[PDB]
Amino acid sequence: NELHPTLPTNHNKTKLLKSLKNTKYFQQTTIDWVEAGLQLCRQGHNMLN
Amino acid sequence: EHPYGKEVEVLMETKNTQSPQTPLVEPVTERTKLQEHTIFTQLKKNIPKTRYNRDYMLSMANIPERIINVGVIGPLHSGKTSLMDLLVIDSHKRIPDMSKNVELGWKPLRYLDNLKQEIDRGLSIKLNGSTLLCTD
Amino acid sequence: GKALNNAIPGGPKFEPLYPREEEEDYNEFNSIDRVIFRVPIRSEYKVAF
Amino acid sequence: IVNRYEKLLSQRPEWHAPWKLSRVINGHLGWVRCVAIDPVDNEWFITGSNDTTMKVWDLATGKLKTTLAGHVMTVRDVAVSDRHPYLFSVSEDKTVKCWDLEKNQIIRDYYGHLSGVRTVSIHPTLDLIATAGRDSVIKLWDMRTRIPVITLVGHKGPINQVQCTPVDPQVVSSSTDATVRLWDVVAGKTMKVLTHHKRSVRATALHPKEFSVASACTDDIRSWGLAEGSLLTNFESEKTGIINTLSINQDDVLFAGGDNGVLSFYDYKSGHKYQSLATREMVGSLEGERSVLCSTFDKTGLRLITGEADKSIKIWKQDETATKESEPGLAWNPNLS
Amino acid sequence: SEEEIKKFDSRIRGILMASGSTTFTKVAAKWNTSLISLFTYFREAIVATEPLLDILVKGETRIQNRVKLGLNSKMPTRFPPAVFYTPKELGGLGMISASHILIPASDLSWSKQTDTGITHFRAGMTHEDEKLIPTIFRYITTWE
Amino acid sequence: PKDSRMRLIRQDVNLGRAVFWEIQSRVPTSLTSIKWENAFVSVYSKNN
Amino acid sequence: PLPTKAEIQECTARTKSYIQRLVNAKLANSNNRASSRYVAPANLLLNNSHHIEVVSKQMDPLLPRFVGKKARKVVAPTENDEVVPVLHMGEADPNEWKIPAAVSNWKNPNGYTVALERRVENNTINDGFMKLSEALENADKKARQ
Amino acid sequence: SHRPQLEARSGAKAAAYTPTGIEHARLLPGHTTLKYRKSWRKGTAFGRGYINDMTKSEYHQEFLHKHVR
Amino acid sequence: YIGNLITRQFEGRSNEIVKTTTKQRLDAYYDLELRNSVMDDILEMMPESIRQKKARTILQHLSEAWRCWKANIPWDVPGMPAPIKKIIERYIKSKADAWVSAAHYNRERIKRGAHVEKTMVKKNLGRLTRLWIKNEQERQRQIQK
RNA sequence: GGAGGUCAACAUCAAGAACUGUGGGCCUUUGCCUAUAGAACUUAUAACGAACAUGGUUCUUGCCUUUUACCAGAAC
Ligand SMILES: Nc1nc2c(ncn2[C@@H]2O[C@H](COP(=O)(O)OP(=O)(O)OP(=O)(O)O)[C@@H](O)[C@H]2O)c(=O)[nH]1
Ligand SMILES: [Mg+2]
Ligand SMILES: [Mg+2]
Repeated sequence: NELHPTLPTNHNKTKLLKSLKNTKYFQQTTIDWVEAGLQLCRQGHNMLN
Repeated sequence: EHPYGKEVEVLMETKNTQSPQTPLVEPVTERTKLQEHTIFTQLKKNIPKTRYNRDYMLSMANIPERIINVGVIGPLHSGKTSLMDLLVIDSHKRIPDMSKNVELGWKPLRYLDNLKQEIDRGLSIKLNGSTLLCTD
Repeated sequence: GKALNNAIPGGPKFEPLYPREEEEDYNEFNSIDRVIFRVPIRSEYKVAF
Repeated sequence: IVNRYEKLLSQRPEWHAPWKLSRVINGHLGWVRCVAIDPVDNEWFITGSNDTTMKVWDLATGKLKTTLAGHVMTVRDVAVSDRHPYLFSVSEDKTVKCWDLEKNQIIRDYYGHLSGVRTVSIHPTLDLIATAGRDSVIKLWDMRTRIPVITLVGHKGPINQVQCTPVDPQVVSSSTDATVRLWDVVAGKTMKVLTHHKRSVRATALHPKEFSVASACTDDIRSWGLAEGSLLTNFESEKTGIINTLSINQDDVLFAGGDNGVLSFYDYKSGHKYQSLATREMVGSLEGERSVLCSTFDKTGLRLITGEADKSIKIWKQDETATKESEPGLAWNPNLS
Repeated sequence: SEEEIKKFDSRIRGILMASGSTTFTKVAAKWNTSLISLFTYFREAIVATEPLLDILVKGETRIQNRVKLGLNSKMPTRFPPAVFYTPKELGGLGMISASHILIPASDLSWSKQTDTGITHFRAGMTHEDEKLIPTIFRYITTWE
Repeated sequence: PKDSRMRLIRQDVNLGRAVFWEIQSRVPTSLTSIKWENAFVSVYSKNN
Repeated sequence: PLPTKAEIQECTARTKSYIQRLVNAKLANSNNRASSRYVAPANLLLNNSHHIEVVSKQMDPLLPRFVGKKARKVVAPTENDEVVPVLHMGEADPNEWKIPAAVSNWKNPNGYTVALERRVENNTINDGFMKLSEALENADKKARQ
Repeated sequence: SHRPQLEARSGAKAAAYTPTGIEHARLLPGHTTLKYRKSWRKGTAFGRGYINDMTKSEYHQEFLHKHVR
Repeated sequence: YIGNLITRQFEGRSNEIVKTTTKQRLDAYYDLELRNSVMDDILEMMPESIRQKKARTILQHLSEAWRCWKANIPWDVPGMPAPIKKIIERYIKSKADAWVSAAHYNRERIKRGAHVEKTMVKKNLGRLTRLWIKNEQERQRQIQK
């Protein structure tokens, strides 16, 4: 990992979320962590079904 | 051979000349990069600005009694080069080689080092001086 | 260590990076009769200098 | 119609000098399909092969510089770039491969031909590629992003030979439906059609100056003005069939390679044929293997380079004695058509 | 001699390519009938050759790696040498392992010249627990 | 290895190619073909 | 005449811009938030009476963009406006150029039954054999005697 | 019912279809920047070049003379 | 991945699907380019008319001449216009040279024993036995002459 | 007006040891020479990240029926 560097990507300044939150369709809140774990499990299971 | 035999050069070529790594179209390097062998500043406009007015120094050269030659010698890691650092960065007002790091430095700025091999080797190899005027 | 295909007794083992040593010109230069064996020339030399 | 025939007897065209055989270069294992020359320094060749390789020959001494492998099948066409240090090679493997001359490694692969791609030509000012082949379509490739930007629907059969021009029509194309189309790429449709060929047009060449093209067929090598698209001239040919390639010297000399092994040299202005040669096949070859697959002139135009089906490249030089003592060739006698 | 080394190696490759799935004891049987031939003919000489030792090792490790593919694994832990080397009468493959030993490694650069002797031993073949296994060349008297 | 291989010395080599030259001559090229390439010649003298 | 100079600096300009329009038109199409980094009312309808203003709608990123793009195949018509005249400038020849039928020993896939003679050397020895046989003959006689 | 081919598929057909928009592996952007140019002997019995072809060449008879043993 | 899986799940798989040449289908393509390349020439030598019948026929003569070249049989056709025979001799000489060179190359790839497929060993064996017998028959004839 | 924000947009971040502006002279804008002002962030056991993944092509190998999936080195 020292021998082959990377030197990442200028213009990468755009991130998935910073682009995503912009839209009408995403809303922000706080929540307990374990609750986010469980929700996301339920999410996934519906997706794969 | 005999089918031609006179003017015609009948040549059967195998293998190669010009081993395959060669560029075969030479990359044009417009600027000349020294940074590989040494680290040295080539422009007239980037030479540091010497708060004592270099022009006034060159005048001292007319007075033979005035100028003096001091060498600095001592065993390994006695601090020679990093001492000449103190003198220099005292004299010059703005040095392009200072990182914000070495300016408050954890790592000593070593001005008189000047060779790549002497940077990586951690040592000083070929002797290097400086000329400057300083007030007694 | 890697470029020279050498190991520090505790260091990592890599690939040759120059897989062919096999080419050897039969020649007088390095012949034993012309060499003086003093000190073994341990690896740590070859990594050191 | 006789008035035209008088108007053929006034001109007495354009003396030139003969050609002869300077050098023979063996060293390909298979046939030599295509040849292109360094557009800047004239220091070398790039020659395709039937063995899939490419062997870069030095023009001066004829020595072999390097070998460029990397195609699995025979290499039908090779073209070198002017403003770029790039080399675009193309084969029967359905792929147009870029080559970075600096480090000699494949950079880019362009994708999406249905089948073997037999012509590449590098548009002069646009950083484009023009590729064509048994697809029966011409693909204008964006050199930078590898996107087949434009596709030109077109000839009813395979496309043998394609060229590029800076002004209107920017692509000239020649197909085995025996037509030659002059393309308008921005709108993406044929600007002009030239049908006068009776069989497959297997080769074209652009005159380096007059802004015209020389088109080939079995027995009749015609010329064409670009722009308006008129016929310009004809070239007198008895059966030379088949014409594999054409090349145009900067002195307005028009070369024609035969499949019968005959080298038919012309003047470009007239249509007159001042010389016809016959190559020597080879030591162990067959009389069938004697033909001329490709050919080119250097930047100057004082030498000729012809890959032949006998697995050899030959270098034809223009004689320096010549003049009027005895040059004269067939001497401009034309039979009624 | 180098030639008949390469003949042996080529023959092992023969056993390998010929049998796609012959099951198991056929493979061990063939390799036995090959190796025993090689040793029994070459008996004394084999001691002094580096490449044929290396090729015995690659050969056996390769056939074991063939039975390992015979199920699914390369894994060392699943297949302790008891699996391979117990004679058929106990239900093991019964192959005859000549490759364990230890292989003289001495001085690549010099051994091109002096014949330095054996200064070092590279590990011939491996295991989880070492145990030991007898190797044929000990059980066949030398030619002298 | 090199040391214990056969050494290359003018007397030696010239003997070898001499012998092989004569026996090369004895057999006619029609019956068989004896090439210097396939052959091996060994010489034991003061120097080897 | 070759096409001057300031003529090509035009075609190159307009063509270059057009190709850029196609490329940029594509790089914004496909599926990559990555590939987009390499990249007006305008409507007078009828008499322009009601004008217009055109405004894009941001798609829900999860839902498919291009809700109607679905891979399907189409046969295109060829609309032929005009005819391109194809204008060009044997007897005993066939006796030269007539190709015979092709009959192989190896394959008869159809089952055509054809005569055996459709299915089915000159040089003599060399005097070397004469010489050799005679020499062995004679030397044999001599030896036996 | 195997047949030679007697034709090819004209790319014109594929030109009229609508694009799918699948993202391939090799079309991810790469190389994104161009580059511009500027007594014992007396008893013995007996006393004392390029051909063009593959099969009749010399290297070939070397080859088959060896690998056939 | 999942980008392709889902966009393919709504929009269907691409209809074009061109497929590149690789190790398995190579020889097929080589055949194909060859038979095409002979179609062109032997269509352009003939004076005018006939096509499809003489197409199929002449290409059959190609195949037969190749088989007879593997078998060392000289392949004389009792009649056939000589220039065609020039052409077919030319192309089958080409294919012959490429084929042989592949035989050498694969062999010296096997002697090193690196990643040769199970079949390529068998096939290469076949090509070598063919070539070896050709060398033999050559030697014997030239001993007669 | 000050302090802040797990807020946003637009710039800039790998190079002749390297930036920008300006004054003056020559060529004829570029470019060279000379004078002057200001240089945030990142760099010498070299770099924005005191951390550390994956992919594509091309070669060399390693497993070894073939392809994905892979073995470990290199270049781009
Ligand atoms: N504690 C302490 N260490 C110092 C001092 N000066 C230098 N060092 C350390 O000593 C080492 C030697 O300093 P340098 O001046 O760079 O080395 P040098 O004098 O050039 O040694 P040479 O290369 O042989 O001339 C450096 O790595 C410094 O970290 C000091 O004043 N105090
Ligand atoms: Mg010092
Ligand atoms: Mg299969």
